[PDB]
Parts: sequence; structure tokens; C-alpha cells
Amino acid sequence: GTTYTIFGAGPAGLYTAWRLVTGGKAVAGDTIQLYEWGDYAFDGPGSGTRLPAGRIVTHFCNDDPKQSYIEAGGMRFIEWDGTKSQGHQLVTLTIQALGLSGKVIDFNTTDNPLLFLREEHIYQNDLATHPAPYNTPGNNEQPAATLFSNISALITGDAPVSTRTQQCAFYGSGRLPSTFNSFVYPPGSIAGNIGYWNVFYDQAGNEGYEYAADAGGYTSNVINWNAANAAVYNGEFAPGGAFKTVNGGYSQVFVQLYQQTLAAAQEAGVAFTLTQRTRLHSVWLEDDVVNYRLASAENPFKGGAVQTTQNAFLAMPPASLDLVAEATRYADMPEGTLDILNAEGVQLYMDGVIRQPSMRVMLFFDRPWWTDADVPYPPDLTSDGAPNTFGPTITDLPLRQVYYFGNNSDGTANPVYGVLASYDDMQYVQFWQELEIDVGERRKVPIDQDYQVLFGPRKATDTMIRMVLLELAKVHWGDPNAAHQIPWPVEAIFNDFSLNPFGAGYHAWAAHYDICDVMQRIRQPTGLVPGATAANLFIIGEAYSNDQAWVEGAFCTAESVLVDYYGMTTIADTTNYPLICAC
Amino acid sequence: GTTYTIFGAGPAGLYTAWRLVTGGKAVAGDTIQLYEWGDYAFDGPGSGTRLPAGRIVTHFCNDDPKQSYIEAGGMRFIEWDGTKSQGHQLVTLTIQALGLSGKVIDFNTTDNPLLFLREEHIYQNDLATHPAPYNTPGNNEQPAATLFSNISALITGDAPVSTRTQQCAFYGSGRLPSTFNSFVYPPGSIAGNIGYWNVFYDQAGNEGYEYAADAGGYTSNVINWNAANAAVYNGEFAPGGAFKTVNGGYSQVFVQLYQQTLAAAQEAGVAFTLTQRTRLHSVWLEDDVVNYRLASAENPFKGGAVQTTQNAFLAMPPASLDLVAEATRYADMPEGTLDILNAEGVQLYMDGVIRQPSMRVMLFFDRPWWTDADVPYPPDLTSDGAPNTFGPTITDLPLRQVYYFGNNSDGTANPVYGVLASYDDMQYVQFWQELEIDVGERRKVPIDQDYQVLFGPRKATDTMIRMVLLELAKVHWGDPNAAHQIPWPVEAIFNDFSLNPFGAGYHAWAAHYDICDVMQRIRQPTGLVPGATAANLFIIGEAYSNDQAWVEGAFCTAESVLVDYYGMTTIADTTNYPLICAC
Ligand SMILES: Cc1cc2nc3c(=O)[nH]c(=O)nc-3n(C[C@H](O)[C@H](O)[C@H](O)COP(=O)(O)OP(=O)(O)OC[C@H]3O[C@@H](n4cnc5c(N)ncnc54)[C@H](O)[C@@H]3O)c2cc1C
Ligand SMILES: Cc1cc2nc3c(=O)[nH]c(=O)nc-3n(C[C@H](O)[C@H](O)[C@H](O)COP(=O)(O)OP(=O)(O)OC[C@H]3O[C@@H](n4cnc5c(N)ncnc54)[C@H](O)[C@@H]3O)c2cc1C
Ligand SMILES: N[C@@H](CCCC[NH3+])C(=O)O
Ligand SMILES: N[C@@H](CCCC[NH3+])C(=O)O
Repeated sequence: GTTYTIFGAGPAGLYTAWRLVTGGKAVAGDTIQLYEWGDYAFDGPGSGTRLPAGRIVTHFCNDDPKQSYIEAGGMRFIEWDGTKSQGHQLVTLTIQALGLSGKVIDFNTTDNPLLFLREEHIYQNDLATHPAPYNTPGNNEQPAATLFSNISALITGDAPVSTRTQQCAFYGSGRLPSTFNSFVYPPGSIAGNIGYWNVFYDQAGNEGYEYAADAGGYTSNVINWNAANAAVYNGEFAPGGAFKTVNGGYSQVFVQLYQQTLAAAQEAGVAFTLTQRTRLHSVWLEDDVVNYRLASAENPFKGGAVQTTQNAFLAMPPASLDLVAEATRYADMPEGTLDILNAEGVQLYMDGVIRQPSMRVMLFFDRPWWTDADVPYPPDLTSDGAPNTFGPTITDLPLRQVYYFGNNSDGTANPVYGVLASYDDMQYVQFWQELEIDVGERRKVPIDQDYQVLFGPRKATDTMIRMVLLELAKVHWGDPNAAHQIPWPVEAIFNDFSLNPFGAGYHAWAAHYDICDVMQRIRQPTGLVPGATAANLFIIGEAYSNDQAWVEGAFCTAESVLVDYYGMTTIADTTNYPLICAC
Repeated sequence: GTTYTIFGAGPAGLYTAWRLVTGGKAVAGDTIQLYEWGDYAFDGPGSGTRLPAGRIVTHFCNDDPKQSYIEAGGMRFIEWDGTKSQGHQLVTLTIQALGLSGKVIDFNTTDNPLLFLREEHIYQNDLATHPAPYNTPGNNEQPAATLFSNISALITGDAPVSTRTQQCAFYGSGRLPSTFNSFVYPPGSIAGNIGYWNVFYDQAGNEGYEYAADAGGYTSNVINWNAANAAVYNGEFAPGGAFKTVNGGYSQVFVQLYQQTLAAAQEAGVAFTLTQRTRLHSVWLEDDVVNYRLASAENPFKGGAVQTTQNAFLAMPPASLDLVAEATRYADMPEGTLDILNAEGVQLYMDGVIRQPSMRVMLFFDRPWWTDADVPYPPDLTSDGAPNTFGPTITDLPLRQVYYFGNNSDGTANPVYGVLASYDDMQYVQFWQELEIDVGERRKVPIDQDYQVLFGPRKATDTMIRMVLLELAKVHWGDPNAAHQIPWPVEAIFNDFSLNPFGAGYHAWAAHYDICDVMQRIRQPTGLVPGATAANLFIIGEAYSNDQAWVEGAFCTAESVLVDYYGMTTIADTTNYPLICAC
């Protein structure tokens, strides 16, 4: 039979194993071996240290599956709309296939977020009469979205940028229009060779950029990423659609991928196993044969016996690839081998994304204190439309965004009310990291060896809780001393995605890359080594996808490999929806 | 005889060799072997790719030693005052011993810097007339220095913090006063377990922090480093003294260390060799015996045969130590060895500093355009503190500070006029890095393999030059369209210190560390490993010193090792000058 070896039981790896079995590529007698460094709870309460999988982690208050929860990783999806060809098609199809469509609910955001900017409190609808305190004439009386759309249109000009295919084409062929007005960037410049922040800064000045970075929505990415992709993903014609979540958490999707793959494997006679607490240590090729070593979670740097497979999936992000590549980079490898991850073209293409650090603080309260009548600046979570919403509130602080989940349980547990506090960006990673150790304690774990998110959300220190409460007091009262009015959380925990093995909350395409060429060619890295024998060793996950903010991109890269390198029939309608960009 | 093996011919490694020979520790029949990854010009024109050494690099315009220059790395020092016992003692003694004291000149800074903040132009002397555009009442009418001094006093209370000894003791034992007024931090908290930015932000709010970060002097430092050390180094009572530089460049210190060591070694019968384009690849211990491999610069990841020495100095910063540790971390090491750099206590103490990325753009103009009579906001380089000065101009832009060196040429007929543009901090690294590749081109070198500073200042792209001129136009004209008024530079080059092998402009002691214990014990890392045989393997350099901004710290740690582990008589008077903190 045929053995399929998957390293990483995150979304991409789990989706791959589920498609191989349910799509009927793995037949009776075949083997699927999934290896996961972490110890996720696939088999109910007590079967792991946190719910699955990777950067998706639903966290229930007190670890009570009947309680309110906060998504401590990825939190929402965009429902596929086939009449518009927009939304997370594989996520929507997979939820339906797993029998979970009945649990899909709206994730509603306020039309009138509170903005806390340079010590001013401005509800977004009021900007026409209370201009934002940024020296950016015109733009400061409009939501930041108006400035995003304006900058996008200065970059895209008259180019069609409405469909997914047109957007893909702009990544490679998009040029600044003949009308581009700049001292720095000539008209006709290749937009994919421009940094988004660099050109936003050129066109709107530091105050226009800072206003957009401080007051913009969650989904508009202002880091210095590929300007071609940034323009089409932040503009008027950016992909959109209805935001949804899975009632009871996103993690159940990954529990069901695993359990349904195992039930289908039993019916098909396929040997499907998950081996947790076990990492890929090193990988290399001998012609088409993938050689690899495993390491235990207890001793992650020491490899075991050399194993072989004809089919290997590296279902793991850049920082995780880096740790595997480090294990052979400096080694004296066997004669006739190819140290594939350290080949020059593979290392170059792996740098086709930049990294954004993220930290999430999850706080449960015994009452929804933010709704009290005497709160000076409450979040506007009701009407402004009709349904109830989760916020956010948006600020120029380290605590850059707040979501208010409240009691999102089925109502049978003792009511707790959840708040998600978001810290992001290179600017702030060093700010938040020192809050992770108690003020009475020295650091004990070397930072690059603290695999905190891999194990599960970590108890918030008293310093971290107090800092969050200070920032929420400034947001909702305008007085740091009001932190005394906020009740102490009944539970507070954090996920710091900058730590290994994740090394990032998010990846974004880099400037000075041909995005489509990286998306196409990085998946089978032997293609980036001139003269190499093809091998079925693949790189999959959201990082080198066309949907980097989303589980969708993990599923799409995995699907693209099954289609292109295993000849499988896709479950998607790709007519108007390329899984990854073509060049 | 006795062999001394030094890895890294930066300031620390060169100083070590010089002291070993000129102090008479190495005697006739001994050997000193220095290995350097780079290829520095120690022997005049044609002898390397840039002037020595490490993060000190004088850059002459057009590679003309008679032209104006700009320090493309470290630029100034504090002259030792033995009467007050204040300043950079070893740097001053070394310049004197090398015969370079007659090249020492004042490095003067304006007492009335131009501030460009949130699109407003304010000369610092006029903040009473035109308050800084930050919502920080009182603080915004005073120089940022006042706020720095106020915060330091809130942290230090009545603790004496004027002497090196007392500053060292504050790192380990210093506590917030009983009067500390904070929601986040209790009175009496250990200041060394607090992040400086965390507590600044707590006490002064985001607008007070942002004003200090944007408008503070060059030496001011708001990163989230150890609050005990930050309070005593940012306070009214920070280490002071008269700022100087070496006319003709700081690099000639390092040329002269090498040449004079070689001459002295030849007179003494010591074999002194510098082998460049050759790096330490891997290091480990067998009892007291230092085992190592070298790699060529051409093939930096492939080690040669195992070599041994009894005396080894790792004269290289954290990111450089990290690359050497990576080469054994994942290896199956020989029987009876100690993989010293990957020992738990060594890895923990190596994380006792955080890193600050820095980028320097050096621009030479054919005329001092900033002095022209029609310039709306010229720098006040002439009068206010009596003699002429180099600036700076201070801004809230990515281009955070400007220095104006002008014509410092020594005998050209066609002098040029130099400008130093500084970009720093984790916030901006991704902003400046995309300017490093031409707008017509894709990236070609993997970012972690682009050893740019090692080679030498790189030609600025046209996009980088235009960005700097745009920022200088906004600063000096308040009109981005005035960029057309600035003459195109004769030469523009950059040094990005975030790149390997440096991985930082600067290191700063971290929160949640006992600074003194790390300073003392990291130097001989076998002392951090229970059961290990002691070995003469040392870690030296600025990063784990008590003078992290400065060459002084490289010399002090190197001096401390020669005194503590080789029984050498110090050249310093340590009466009021501990080389490193004592515990
Ligand atoms: C703060 C945050 C918010 C998000 N919000 C959303 C959202 O609202 N909706 C959404 O759809 N997406 C969201 N995402 C993105 C989503 O989390 C990712 O797209 C998705 O988790 C990517 O899946 P992946 O399988 O590619 O990688 P990962 O989730 O990173 O999984 C990789 C797996 O590989 C394992 N691994 C690593 N190294 C090894 C090794 N050597 N051997 C074996 N196993 C290894 C890891 O432990 C992990 O389990 C968010 C992400 C973050 C961080
Ligand atoms: C922007 C900037 C401004 C500064 N301003 C000042 C200032 O005004 N005044 C001042 O006094 N100081 C200043 N400094 C600091 C000064 O540059 C440093 O303190 C000093 O260079 C540190 O010397 P070092 O020997 O510890 O390390 P480095 O200068 O980093 O030298 C280490 C050496 O080790 C080599 N190396 C690395 N890995 C290996 C390997 N595996 N094998 C062999 N060799 C290896 C490197 O190539 C390098 O030559 C500044 C620094 C920067 C970046
Ligand atoms: N995926 C993140 C942010 C959205 C980014 C979209 N560009 C979340 O919804 O939690
Ligand atoms: N080395 C700097 C001092 C500050 C460095 C730390 N950011 C100088 O030239 O004065």
C-alpha cells in the first residue's frame, strides 16, 4: 500500500488527512500517519492540554465545556456565497460535510465602534462633528475605511480588482497608474515591489498612516507587506462577505475532522493514526525518497532513527519550518542527499512572507460591567442596525482592539461574560512579553523554548491583568483610576503567538516577490532546486496561501496539493475561485 | 607555549589580543590566533571590503580617505574625567596608549533641537510658546528630558543612583518607593522585574510615553528594557561626561589595535595571526578542552575538521552566539562532550538582554543645503550652546533623528557635506527593509543570509534616497513637494544592523533578570552548568556589559575576563569604576 506522512495536526494537516480518506485517494491497505508536536484534546475532556488545533483554540472558562468561551486563536469565518463567488468556500463546504452547518451563527460587529485615540473618545459615527486628533486634513472627519479605499484606488487606478482572479493578476502585473503622484514612486512602478506602509506613508503622510493604523478595522492589514496585495485586500473591492462563527467554538471543526477521518478510515480499511507529543526533527531527500527523524516533546532537539516515506506534508508555518531546517543546515549530510529546506531557492521563497506577532488576553467576568448605565463610554453593542454585536472598540494603545463576547454559552452554566483584548505588531511585542512573568519572579525558560501556545492558554499574571484593566478603564471611563470600578476577572489567560513554534500571529506576502510564483512553486520545494529529482514533499498551511488571515488559506493550499500532485478531484467550485493564484 | 584563540575581531576581540601582548600575559613562544567572519581593511587600501571593526565603521565618501566621512556604526565616546571618575575609562586610556589622543575632537549637540512632531515644527526652546501636540498636560510644554527625569525619580525614590556601584546595586535590590502610585505595580516591587516602557506607560499614559519616545534626545531609550537599569540610565543622574569623537574616524582605533598588537607581538616573540573570511562554525567542550570547527565565509554553514584549544574567547554578540549554538543544538554530539552554548543556564542567561534594531543611512551632498537662507526650518547648529554642533533634529517619523556632519574632510579639493539619518526600533524594521531592494527587482538573498554590515555600507537604492529626501523635505520645509529642492546626494549608503550576524543595533538588559548575576557569570559559561568541568571559554562584548551603548562595554567585559581569569593587572583605576557590576 501507500503511506502518507503528515507533520503538523493543525488545520492544514487535519484537512489533508480528511480529504485523503473521504475523497478516496487512500484505499484499503494504505496508511496516513499524522505527527503533532503538541498534545491537543481530540478525544474529549482530559485527552490533551487544550482543544485542537494549532493557532485555532477555543478556550472555555474553567475548561468547562458548558461554559462561555473566548476564541484564544482564530475566531470567525466568512460564509461562502456562490452567487457572488466570495467567502471561505472550503471552510463552508467542510463545516457542511462534517454535519456542523446547524451550529453556524452570525458574528456581528458594531457599525459604530468606540475609537479611543490620543486620549479622545469618539464613536466612529461622530467623526463628521468630532474630528479624530490626527493632523490629516479631510481624512480625520471620515472613518479610516475611506482613507484605506482612497489609497487602494491611488495604487490600482483603472485596473480591474473585483474578482479573486483579477486580484491574483494584480499581484504580478499590477502597476501604479500613469497618474500616480509621488516624489518616491514613479508612475508605472511594479506594485508588488513596493511596501504597503512605505507607499501609504508617501501618499498620506505619517499622520494619515497613523490614523489608518490606529482607527482602522480588524481585517485591513497596514504592516509593510506587498503593496499590490495590500491595495486589493484593503480597497473598496476587497473580498468580503458575511462573518459567521461556529456556536460552541471553531475548535470543534478540528475535533470533527480528526474523529470523522478516523471513523471513515475504519470503514475504508485505511490505517489513520495521530502520534502526539512527537515532532518532525529533521527532513531531507535521497532522490524521491523523503528521509526524516522524529523527536519527543520532552527532548525536542534530539532525533531518533532515520525513517523514510514517499509522501510527506509539512503542514506547519514558517517559524516551524525554520526549526526543522536548523537541524540540517549545519550538518554533514549523507552522500547523494538533498538538504531540501536549506536549498537557496527554498530559503528565498520561504522569505516571501513577513511575520506579524500577536498576543491575545482572554478575560471572563462575573457581570457585563461594560454595560452598566454609569460607564462614561460603553461599547455600542446593541442596535445601530438591529442585532446585538461583539464590538469591537478600537484604540491607539498597546491594547489595540477589544471584543465583548459576554455570555456565549447555551445559558445552563453559571453566567460568565468574556472579553478579548488584542495586542499586535512588531512595535508592541516587547511591551507585552514582560507582562508574562510575575513581578516577583525572574525569567526561568529561554524565550525561544517557551512553547506556550502549543501547551495552551497560560494563566495571566497579576501585572498582566492589572495592565488590561488600566487600559480598559482609560477606554471606557477616560480615567486610569476607574480600573478600581472593574471587577476582577474570574479567569484570565493569554496566548502569545510570537513564541515558537508559531513565531507569528499572521503572515503577509512580502514586497519584492512574485506572489503567484511563490504560491505555486513553494508547495513542492524540489521544483525550486534546479536539476533535483521531484519528490512528494510539500509545504502547506495558511502562510503561503491566498487567504493568509484565515483557516481558508490552510485548506486551500492543502487542497491545491491534493489536486495538482495527487490528481484528486476538488470539492470546491474553482470556476471563479482559484485555490491559489495562477501566474 | 600557550595558545589564545579569539573568535571575532570586533572591538572586544581586538582589545583582548592587544592587552594579552602589550600587558605581557602572552610571552615569547606563545600564540594568539584571531578568526573573523568578515574581511576588514586592517592593512590600508585594498586589504579588505570596509574599515574595521564589527559595528564600528567609518565610511569615507567615494572610498576617498581625504574626503568627508560619516560614522556608519558607533560614532562618539565620553572622555574619562579621573577627577570626578566619570566617562569611558578604557576607551580613553586605549586611545591615549595607541597614540591617537591628538585626533580627539568635541562632539557637540544643539541645546535647541528642531522637533518635527505630528506635522508641527517646534524648536525645543519654544515649547512654552507652542506646546508639543501630545495630550500630556504640563509635560508637553517642557523638553522630553524633564519627563524622563520625573519618571526615573518616581522609580528610584530616595535610593542613591549617582555612582556605578550604587547603580549596579539598584539593578539587583532596587524597589519602587512606598509612595509609588500605581494600579499595576505595588509599592516595593523589584524594579528589575518591571519593563521600563510598561511602567513609563502606567505612570505617564500613552501620550506621555509617545512624547518621550518621539521627542527625547538620541541617547534616550524607551524600549521595554529592565526598569531598574532604565531608570538610572534615563534619569537626571544618568552617566555623563564630555562627548568626543576621533577625527578621521573611530575605525582608526581598531586599525591601530591590530597593527600595534602585530608589531608588539613581533618584538615579544608571540605568534599573532588574524585569519579573516573564516568564522567559528561550532563549539563544545571535552573536560577543559575547547573543541571547535571553522567555516569559510564562502560556505559558512559547513564546518571543517575538529580543532582544539585551551583558551577561547567568543567576542561576538547574542545573534552571533545564536548562529554558533544552532550548529550543535540538533546534533548527536560525541561521547563525553558538553554542548556548552545550548546548556539550559547558558541559554537562559543569553536571553538576559533584548535587542533593538537600527538602520543608518549616510548621505553626502555637494553643498550644506540645510544652511541655505530660504530653508523654512533650518537646524540650529550655530549658537544657543555657544560653539557649532552636529544636531540632532528629532522627529516622530520613521526617520527619527538627523545629524549634520558637514565637511569633515582632510585635504580633498572638492569636499562634500554629510548627513546621518537614523531609523530604529522594532516598530520600523519592516518599514526600512523593503527600501533596501530596488523597486524594479525581486529579493534575491534570503534575509537571514544577507550579511550586509559585515561586508560594508551598501549603496542606497533610488527608492531609499527619495524616501529620505521626502522626510528631510517635510522636516526642513514642511512641504513634501520641497523634496525637489534638495540636491541629489553625491553618495548614499546604508547599514542595517538588524541583519545577521549582528541581529541588533543595540542590546539592553531585560526585565526579570538579576543583571549583576548575568554580567558576572555569563562570561565563563561553564559556571552556569552544574557538574561541568571549568574551561577557559569566555563570552565578551558590549551585550552583557554595564556599558551596552558603547565600545566601553566591549572593552570592560574583555578587561574583566583578563583580570578575573588570567590574573592580569588592569590598566584602569577601578576605585570609582567597577569594570562590571559586583555581586
Ligand atoms: C490571533 C489569531 C486570530 C485568528 N483569527 C482567525 C479567524 O478569525 N478565523 C480564521 O479562519 N483564522 C484565523 N486565524 C488564522 C488561523 O489560526 C490559521 O490560518 C490556521 O490556524 C493555520 O493553520 P495551519 O495548519 O496552516 O497552521 P497552524 O495552525 O500553525 O498549525 C501548525 C501545526 O504544526 C505543528 N507543528 C509545528 N512544528 C512541528 C513539527 N516540527 N512537527 C510536528 N508538528 C509541528 C504545530 O504545533 C501546529 O499544531 C487567526 C490566527 C491568529 C493567530
Ligand atoms: C548604530 C550604532 C551606533 C553606535 N554608536 C556608538 C557610539 O556612538 N559609540 C560607541 O562607543 N559605541 C557605539 N555603538 C556600539 C558599538 O558599535 C559596539 O559596542 C561595539 O561594536 C561592540 O563590540 P563587540 O566586539 O562586542 O561586537 P561587534 O562590533 O558586534 O563585533 C563582533 C565581531 O564578531 C564577528 N563574528 C560574529 N560571528 C562570528 C563567528 N561565528 N566567527 C567569527 N567572527 C564572528 C563579527 O563579524 C564582528 O566582527 C553603536 C552601535 C551601533 C549599531
Ligand atoms: N483573521 C483575524 C483578522 C482578520 C484579518 C483579515 N484581513 C480575525 O478575524 O480574528
Ligand atoms: N551609543 C549612543 C547612545 C545610545 C545607544 C542606545 N540606543 C550614542 O552614540 O551616544
